[PDB]
Amino acid sequence: AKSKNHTTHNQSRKWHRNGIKKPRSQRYESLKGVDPKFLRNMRFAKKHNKKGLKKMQANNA
Amino acid sequence: TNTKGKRRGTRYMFSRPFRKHGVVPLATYMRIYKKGDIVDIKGMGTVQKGMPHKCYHGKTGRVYNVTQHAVGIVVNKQVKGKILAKRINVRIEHIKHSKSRDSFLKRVKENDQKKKEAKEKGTWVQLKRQPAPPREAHFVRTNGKEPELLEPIPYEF
Amino acid sequence: RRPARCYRYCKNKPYPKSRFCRGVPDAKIRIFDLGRKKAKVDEFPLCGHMVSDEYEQLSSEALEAARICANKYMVKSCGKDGFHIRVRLHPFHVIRINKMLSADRLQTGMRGAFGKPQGTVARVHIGQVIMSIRTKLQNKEHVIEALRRAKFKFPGRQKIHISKKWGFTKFNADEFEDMVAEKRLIPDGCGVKYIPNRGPLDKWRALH
Amino acid sequence: ENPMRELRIRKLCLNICVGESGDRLTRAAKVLEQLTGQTPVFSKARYTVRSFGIRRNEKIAVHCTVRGAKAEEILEKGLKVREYELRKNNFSDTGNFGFGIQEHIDLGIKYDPSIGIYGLDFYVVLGRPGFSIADKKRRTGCIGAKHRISKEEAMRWFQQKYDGIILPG
Amino acid sequence: VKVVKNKAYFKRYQVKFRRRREGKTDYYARKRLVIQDKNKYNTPKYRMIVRVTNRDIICQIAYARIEGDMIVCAAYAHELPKYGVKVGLTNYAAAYCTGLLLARRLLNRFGMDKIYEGQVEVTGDEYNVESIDGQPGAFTCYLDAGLARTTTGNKVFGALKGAVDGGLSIPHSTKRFPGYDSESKEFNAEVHRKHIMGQNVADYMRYLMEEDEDAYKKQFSQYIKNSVTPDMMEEMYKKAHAAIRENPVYEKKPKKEVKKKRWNRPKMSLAQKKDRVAQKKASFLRAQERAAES
RNA sequence: GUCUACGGCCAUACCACCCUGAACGCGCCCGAUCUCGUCUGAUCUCGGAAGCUAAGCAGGGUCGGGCCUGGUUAGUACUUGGAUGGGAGACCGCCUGGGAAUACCGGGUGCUGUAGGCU
RNA sequence: CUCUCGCCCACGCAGUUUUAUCCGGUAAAGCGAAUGAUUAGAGGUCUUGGGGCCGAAACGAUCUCAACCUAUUCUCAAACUUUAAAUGGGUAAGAAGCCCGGCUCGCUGGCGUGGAGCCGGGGUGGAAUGCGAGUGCCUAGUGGGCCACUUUUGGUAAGC
RNA sequence: UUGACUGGGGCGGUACACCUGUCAAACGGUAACGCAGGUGUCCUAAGGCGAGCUCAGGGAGGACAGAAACCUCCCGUGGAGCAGAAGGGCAAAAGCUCGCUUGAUCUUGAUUUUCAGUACGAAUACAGACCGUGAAAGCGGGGCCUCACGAUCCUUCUGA
RNA sequence: GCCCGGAUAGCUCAGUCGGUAGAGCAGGGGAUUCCGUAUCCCCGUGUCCUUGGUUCGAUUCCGAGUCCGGGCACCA
Ligand SMILES: [Mg+2]
Ligand SMILES: [Mg+2]
Ligand SMILES: [Mg+2]
Ligand SMILES: [Mg+2]
Ligand SMILES: [Mg+2]
Ligand SMILES: [Mg+2]
Ligand SMILES: [Mg+2]
Ligand SMILES: [Mg+2]
Repeated sequence: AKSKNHTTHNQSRKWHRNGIKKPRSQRYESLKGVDPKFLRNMRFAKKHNKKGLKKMQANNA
Repeated sequence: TNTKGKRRGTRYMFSRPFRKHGVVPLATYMRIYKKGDIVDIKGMGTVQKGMPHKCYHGKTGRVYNVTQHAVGIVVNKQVKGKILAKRINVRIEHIKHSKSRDSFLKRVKENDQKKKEAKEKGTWVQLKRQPAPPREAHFVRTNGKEPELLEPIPYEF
Repeated sequence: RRPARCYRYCKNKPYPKSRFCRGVPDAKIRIFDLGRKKAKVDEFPLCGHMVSDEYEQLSSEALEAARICANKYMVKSCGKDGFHIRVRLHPFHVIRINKMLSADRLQTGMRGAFGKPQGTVARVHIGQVIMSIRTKLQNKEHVIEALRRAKFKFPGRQKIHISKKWGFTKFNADEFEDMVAEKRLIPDGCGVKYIPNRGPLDKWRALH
Repeated sequence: ENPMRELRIRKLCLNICVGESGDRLTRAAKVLEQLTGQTPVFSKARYTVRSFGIRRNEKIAVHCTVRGAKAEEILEKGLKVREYELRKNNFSDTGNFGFGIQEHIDLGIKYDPSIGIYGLDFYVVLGRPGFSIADKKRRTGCIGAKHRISKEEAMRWFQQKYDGIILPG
Repeated sequence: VKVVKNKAYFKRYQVKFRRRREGKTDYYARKRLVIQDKNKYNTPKYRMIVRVTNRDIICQIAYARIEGDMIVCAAYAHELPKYGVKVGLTNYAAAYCTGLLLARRLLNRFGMDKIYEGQVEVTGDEYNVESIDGQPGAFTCYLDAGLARTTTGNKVFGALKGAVDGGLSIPHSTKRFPGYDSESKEFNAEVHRKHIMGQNVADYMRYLMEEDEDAYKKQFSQYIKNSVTPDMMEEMYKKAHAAIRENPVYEKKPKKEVKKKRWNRPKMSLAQKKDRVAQKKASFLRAQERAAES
């Protein structure tokens, strides 16, 4: 009752039977695990450019 | 069976090459990495803290995070039947700037300055590159002398 | 001791006597030069080799039987101290023995199969020399006949070649004497110390 | 004719090497302070060999380095008991020398049976002005071959000052 | 016949650096002094290179770029006789006066003159400049002594407080100025200001009048050169303090004055050193041909 | 033409030895009253300027040693892919492409940034 | 199911090459380069290990085997290596790009510095070949394999 | 109720959880009761930080003192040491000596390793605290890196 | 014929602390005695199994062979 231990035989042609895929790297990646002091700044910079911007830029635009 | 331990098959690759030991030079630390920079991974052996893993040594990824002493790199890694984008935190001594895009960033420079260089002059420069063509019908010269006759030499031990 | 049919063709990676083997008996050859070893360079001009045709393993024991056979013919012809035989290839590969029944099924089957150190062979490549004498040029047909008897104690196929070099040196014997004459070679015993012309200049002044 | 390339007593280093620690070594430092007037520093063994009675981190000897005019003040005491004659092989290949005495009572020390007899090793190193760049912290450098001193040069120093006899055989 | 130290030692020898063999740097301390955090990306990290030598003290402000260090401003002590201290250019008071010259030259270059005065009269106490709200921020900087031992009273900390009194923000502690008690924990500012105006070296001139006048001609001979006397000296540095605060700009000489060039040998050519060999080989063979036969 | 302070690349820069070194400097050098540190003012810290290029240091030299670079070794050794090729085998040749390494011989021997000084 | 092709240039993709860029320590090679094995002679002699020798005696005198050192020489290494292939692995070959101006920030801080984000604006022809792609749910069987080149481990060998 | 693996089973051994070099065929992965060994600990310093220093070995000198005692000078690219198995790494050092200390503490996420891309263990990069040390830059949340360990239920102690 | 310990005087035997060659018998000479027996003393007798390694040091430690005694030993 001794058997066969480990092969990678037949595994290369079934990896390609559905064809190994790049995960397509879309625009706008997530900010999952950016360092927190940088991220905590960057949403303070996103909640004041929506308020205190669009009178002194709409003239310049 | 086969010892699934970190830093396993690295007798030669986490080793300083030959006669380049000692404390590491300082322009390595004076390298500036921004987001989206394309860096290539090469774990050294003197600095012990932020070596990635032997899975990534030799590979090339993109910066998404910049820290005080390290850089967050997304690399593609081959697991069995699919690849995955893995984000690995590597200290700054184990990476460097990859020149792999810098032959494309030269010919977006010398392409756009040459695109408008013919727009002002009205030609058809065809700035798209072709691979090595078959050779031109040239005309060799054998001036004066004669083509030297060579013959296969005999056998000796 | 098994037949050398069993321990022949280079099937394993080389298994030298080192700090991992630590059990291997000593080879039968322990001396390697048997002629007049004290002889100078210019005494024996020509050498003669025996060269392999095939990539096989010659045992350490079979190199002993050939040097006794080649010494015996040439003390019979060239006299004691009229030649210099050098057995050139050294046994470092250690062949192994899986000594079973150690008429019964008692010990194991193939369970702990990795052998015990049995003996030493030498891994010989195609074209590599095995033995080589050097003699006077008046001994030329005793070069072949010593090296034609000593190939009946080796497995496989060997070939006898009288070399174009000056003895056991690396230099061709046509322009050896043209080159040892003025400066470029100096004799130190049985070999030749080629001197360049690019050192410090006081050891050019030590010459002349 | 030779300006400021000249020999001088760089330091003088003395020791007694007692076979053991304890009472016998505590008053060996009483004597080497009686010569020099400065406290000895206890040297201890790093080898445990057990045929000597010696032992690791066991204080085995006393020594000091005396420098300056008090170096040559002790040295003129030890040469007039060795009668200003040395042997030629007391001179090292780096030039510096030393001779050693037995019975420190022959030196200016008065005998006291509570202390006993100890032997010294006087060892003299010679120096030129400029030898200190080998021991400087900031820009440490080698000394240069013509500026170091030899065995053959220090023996004609000993005949110049202290006018001694080399006595080779 | 004895031993062989180097035969393939050289084949496997790894030199340290150009600057470690020469003994200037260490690169263990440099690596911590000179590199910015990577998330700051371009902001220079400034330093204060204070190097005392024989007969001079050099104070520089550099920062680290990949093609070499970039020095902003530099103050010396052979510069110092232009302001009033003509002699004794390596004491603790020429160290302080170089540092205040190094500080005032920087803020004048940056335009931060009128704000950030620092401390005009020297009490010697630990002052620590603060950045004013609405004004351009203070120049933060980090002292590096380099390879000199930093105990108390080391005059590399003399230039440290000359810089602090000029309006430079340097992190430090009073624990290594002269006047800090080692077995206690107190600090004496009165000892430190006496050490800063040069009455430690005025008392030793008073110690060499009334003890041995003959050693006072050997040492302090170039205070007897012009006239420097131990009552005049404490006022004499205060005038140097008040004159480097009102003129730090360091004009440069017109400096042309020469067209002269040759002082050392050039590297001789390949053919000149190749024909030198055969000119030696010919000169040896005549010594054996003619001078062993006749 | 070079240097000093700080550097980058880290031997074409190191190593052994021998010559030369104006002027600034760097340094050896002369002292312990203070600051400080020693068994010892030798080192380390502090006061200088009476002497010195002797050394370090800088240039240059050596049919130098290494180091760097190039030939030769050599289309050699290996190797991709192929054959109902050879041979009892071990191994081998050819096809289609890629292609080293040592001895041996040749040539080089620091290059530069910032700031300040001499000529 | 989501879409793309129906009538001067693919969105997208790839068990492929090319063009640039790195990564590695296999084969080979090396050991007159380190580590570890290892044969031979040559030259110089501090030295001890012993003899021939003037000799009551004498590092006063004449020598050898060694030993050590120097320059050489033969032969090696899956658990050695300076060097080092072929085959191979990652990445890049554009509008999700390039550039300009402006606004936000509590982060950074000599500095209207640094860096992120945000808004508005300007110009698309950017290796070869081939192919229509994207995505979700549900899901059975299988989880004893065997063989042949080539490369390999144990074994004398095996249809092992 | 009477383990499993197993060149049938038993006896033997543990290849049953794990780490190092090799096999392994130059990214990674890769089997056998393949080879050479190792682990179930040790450490209030052998953790932390700063300073000063240089190692193994050899040569030549020094009273006893000799192959090995201590003293000095010179050479010394790691031939030493780093708690222990190996491999990697390290010289104004990661080694030796000394001075202070407790970051071997509190807290939330992310990432890596094995991997199904689950967990444990180990680890990396942070962040918010409170601290140590150093003149400062800084470094530090255990040991120079690769191992040194353990669910549910139950119990015990601590926390508002 | 697989492994475990041995190899020492004319013999047996201990050890050969990494630094000697030692009990005890056989032999030879003495001493003792009236003469003997026992007894006592002494002198001999070591390729320390060969070869290679490991330090002013190996028979002693390591390990290669040979020589010798003692044995790992299933169920079918
Ligand atoms: Mg004192
Ligand atoms: Mg004191
Ligand atoms: Mg002094
Ligand atoms: Mg000089
Ligand atoms: Mg000179
Ligand atoms: Mg030179
Ligand atoms: Mg050369
Ligand atoms: Mg092929």
